[PDB]
Amino acid sequence: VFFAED
Amino acid sequence: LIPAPPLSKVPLQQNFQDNQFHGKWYVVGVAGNKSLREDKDPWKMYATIYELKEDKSYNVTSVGFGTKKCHYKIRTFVPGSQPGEFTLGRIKSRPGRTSALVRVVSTNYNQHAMVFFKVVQQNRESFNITLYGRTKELTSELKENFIRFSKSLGLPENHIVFPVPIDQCID
Repeated sequence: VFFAED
Repeated sequence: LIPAPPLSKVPLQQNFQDNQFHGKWYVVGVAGNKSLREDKDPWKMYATIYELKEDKSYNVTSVGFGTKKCHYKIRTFVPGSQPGEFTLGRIKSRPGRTSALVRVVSTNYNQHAMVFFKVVQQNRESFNITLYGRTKELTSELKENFIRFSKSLGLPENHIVFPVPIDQCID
Protein backbone atom coordinates (compact mmCIF):
# COMPACT_ATOMS: atom_id res chain seq x y z
CA VAL A 1 0.00 0.00 0.00
CA PHE A 2 2.79 2.43 0.95
CA PHE A 3 4.94 2.25 -2.18
CA ALA A 4 6.62 5.68 -2.09
CA GLU A 5 8.58 7.72 0.49
CA ASP A 6 10.47 5.84 3.19
CA LEU B 1 18.23 -0.82 -10.09
CA ILE B 2 19.24 2.54 -11.66
CA PRO B 3 21.93 4.01 -9.35
CA ALA B 4 20.89 6.88 -7.09
CA PRO B 5 22.05 10.31 -8.29
CA PRO B 6 24.68 12.22 -6.24
CA LEU B 7 23.05 14.66 -3.83
CA SER B 8 24.72 17.52 -5.82
CA LYS B 9 22.02 16.85 -8.49
CA VAL B 10 19.12 17.09 -6.04
CA PRO B 11 17.91 20.65 -5.28
CA LEU B 12 16.90 21.67 -1.76
CA GLN B 13 13.89 24.07 -1.33
CA GLN B 14 15.29 27.47 -0.28
CA ASN B 15 14.24 28.82 3.12
CA PHE B 16 12.24 25.70 3.94
CA GLN B 17 9.32 26.46 6.39
CA ASP B 18 8.48 23.34 8.49
CA ASN B 19 5.25 24.83 9.85
CA GLN B 20 3.97 25.44 6.32
CA PHE B 21 4.77 21.90 5.04
CA HIS B 22 2.70 20.50 7.95
CA GLY B 23 -0.55 18.77 7.22
CA LYS B 24 -2.12 16.33 4.76
CA TRP B 25 -0.64 15.56 1.32
CA TYR B 26 -1.79 13.05 -1.32
CA VAL B 27 0.78 10.90 -3.12
CA VAL B 28 -0.02 11.94 -6.71
CA GLY B 29 3.20 10.81 -8.46
CA VAL B 30 6.16 8.59 -7.74
CA ALA B 31 9.35 7.84 -9.70
CA GLY B 32 11.62 5.15 -8.28
CA ASN B 33 14.57 3.12 -9.32
CA LYS B 34 13.13 -0.30 -9.63
CA SER B 35 11.00 -2.39 -12.03
CA LEU B 36 7.32 -1.80 -13.00
CA ARG B 37 5.62 -5.01 -14.22
CA GLU B 38 2.56 -4.03 -16.40
CA ASP B 39 0.83 -7.26 -15.30
CA LYS B 40 -0.43 -5.90 -11.95
CA ASP B 41 -3.11 -4.08 -10.10
CA PRO B 42 -2.80 -0.24 -10.54
CA TRP B 43 -1.08 1.63 -7.61
CA LYS B 44 -3.73 3.45 -5.58
CA MET B 45 -3.28 7.07 -4.38
CA TYR B 46 -2.66 7.29 -0.60
CA ALA B 47 -2.27 10.20 1.84
CA THR B 48 0.55 11.17 4.26
CA ILE B 49 -0.04 13.61 7.16
CA TYR B 50 3.05 15.43 8.38
CA GLU B 51 2.30 16.64 11.96
CA LEU B 52 5.05 19.04 13.15
CA LYS B 53 5.79 18.71 16.89
CA GLU B 54 7.28 21.37 19.25
CA ASP B 55 10.61 19.43 19.18
CA LYS B 56 10.73 20.11 15.36
CA SER B 57 10.30 16.45 14.37
CA TYR B 58 7.34 15.34 12.31
CA ASN B 59 4.98 12.56 13.30
CA VAL B 60 4.28 11.11 9.85
CA THR B 61 1.08 9.06 9.36
CA SER B 62 0.15 7.44 6.00
CA VAL B 63 -3.28 6.06 5.34
CA GLY B 64 -4.24 3.93 2.31
CA PHE B 65 -6.69 1.30 0.97
CA GLY B 66 -5.54 -2.30 0.45
CA THR B 67 -8.08 -4.86 -0.80
CA LYS B 68 -11.02 -4.69 1.67
CA LYS B 69 -9.48 -2.61 4.51
CA CYS B 70 -7.69 0.63 5.40
CA HIS B 71 -4.03 0.54 6.41
CA TYR B 72 -1.93 2.99 8.44
CA LYS B 73 1.84 3.56 8.77
CA ILE B 74 3.27 5.76 11.55
CA ARG B 75 6.89 6.89 11.97
CA THR B 76 8.94 9.98 13.01
CA PHE B 77 11.08 12.17 10.70
CA VAL B 78 13.78 14.12 12.59
CA PRO B 79 15.57 17.21 11.20
CA GLY B 80 18.78 16.45 9.24
CA SER B 81 21.78 18.60 8.38
CA GLN B 82 19.88 21.58 6.93
CA PRO B 83 16.27 22.91 6.74
CA GLY B 84 14.16 20.72 4.45
CA GLU B 85 16.23 17.58 5.10
CA PHE B 86 15.15 14.78 7.47
CA THR B 87 16.14 11.30 8.55
CA LEU B 88 13.86 8.45 9.64
CA GLY B 89 13.59 7.58 13.31
CA ARG B 90 14.25 9.15 16.69
CA ILE B 91 16.85 6.51 17.70
CA LYS B 92 19.19 5.47 14.83
CA SER B 93 18.56 1.97 13.39
CA ARG B 94 17.57 -0.46 16.16
CA PRO B 95 18.12 -4.31 15.81
CA GLY B 96 17.29 -4.93 12.09
CA ARG B 97 15.38 -2.30 10.12
CA THR B 98 14.94 0.73 7.77
CA SER B 99 16.91 3.95 7.41
CA ALA B 100 16.08 6.89 5.15
CA LEU B 101 17.30 10.32 4.00
CA VAL B 102 14.66 12.82 2.96
CA ARG B 103 15.27 16.08 0.97
CA VAL B 104 12.40 18.47 0.06
CA VAL B 105 13.35 19.52 -3.49
CA SER B 106 10.60 22.09 -4.08
CA THR B 107 7.30 23.14 -2.51
CA ASN B 108 4.84 25.99 -2.45
CA TYR B 109 3.25 24.57 0.71
CA ASN B 110 -0.42 25.07 -0.34
CA GLN B 111 -0.42 23.11 -3.63
CA HIS B 112 2.46 20.63 -4.27
CA ALA B 113 5.83 19.35 -3.16
CA MET B 114 8.52 17.14 -4.71
CA VAL B 115 10.47 15.15 -2.12
CA PHE B 116 13.54 12.94 -2.72
CA PHE B 117 14.08 9.83 -0.60
CA LYS B 118 16.97 7.37 -0.31
CA VAL B 119 16.05 4.23 1.67
CA VAL B 120 17.74 1.09 3.00
CA GLN B 121 15.59 -1.81 4.12
CA GLN B 122 16.97 -5.24 4.97
CA ASN B 123 20.33 -4.00 3.51
CA ARG B 124 18.55 -3.29 0.17
CA GLU B 125 18.97 0.24 -1.30
CA SER B 126 16.40 2.21 -3.29
CA PHE B 127 15.44 5.78 -4.04
CA ASN B 128 12.36 7.63 -5.23
CA ILE B 129 11.00 11.07 -5.90
CA THR B 130 7.50 11.52 -4.48
CA LEU B 131 5.14 14.20 -5.88
CA TYR B 132 2.68 15.41 -3.24
CA GLY B 133 -0.48 17.47 -3.71
CA ARG B 134 -2.85 19.19 -1.25
CA THR B 135 -5.64 17.97 -3.57
CA LYS B 136 -6.00 14.84 -5.70
CA GLU B 137 -6.17 16.68 -9.04
CA LEU B 138 -2.99 16.40 -11.11
CA THR B 139 -2.82 18.45 -14.34
CA SER B 140 -0.61 17.89 -17.41
CA GLU B 141 1.91 20.67 -16.97
CA LEU B 142 2.90 19.38 -13.49
CA LYS B 143 2.98 15.74 -14.77
CA GLU B 144 5.37 16.96 -17.51
CA ASN B 145 7.59 18.78 -15.06
CA PHE B 146 7.76 15.74 -12.75
CA ILE B 147 8.74 13.51 -15.68
CA ARG B 148 11.48 15.98 -16.72
CA PHE B 149 12.86 16.25 -13.16
CA SER B 150 12.75 12.43 -12.76
CA LYS B 151 14.68 12.02 -16.05
CA SER B 152 17.27 14.54 -14.72
CA LEU B 153 17.98 12.04 -11.87
CA GLY B 154 18.37 9.14 -14.28
CA LEU B 155 14.86 7.68 -14.26
CA PRO B 156 13.12 7.04 -17.56
CA GLU B 157 9.45 7.39 -18.09
CA ASN B 158 8.64 3.72 -17.56
CA HIS B 159 9.69 4.13 -13.88
CA ILE B 160 7.20 6.92 -13.28
CA VAL B 161 3.68 6.20 -11.92
CA PHE B 162 0.75 8.57 -11.25
CA PRO B 163 -1.29 6.66 -8.66
CA VAL B 164 -5.00 6.21 -9.36
CA PRO B 165 -7.26 8.62 -7.39
CA ILE B 166 -9.58 6.81 -4.97
CA ASP B 167 -12.11 7.79 -2.26
CA GLN B 168 -11.76 4.87 0.19
CA CYS B 169 -9.77 5.48 3.37
CA ILE B 170 -7.82 8.57 2.31
CA ASP B 171 -10.67 11.19 1.91
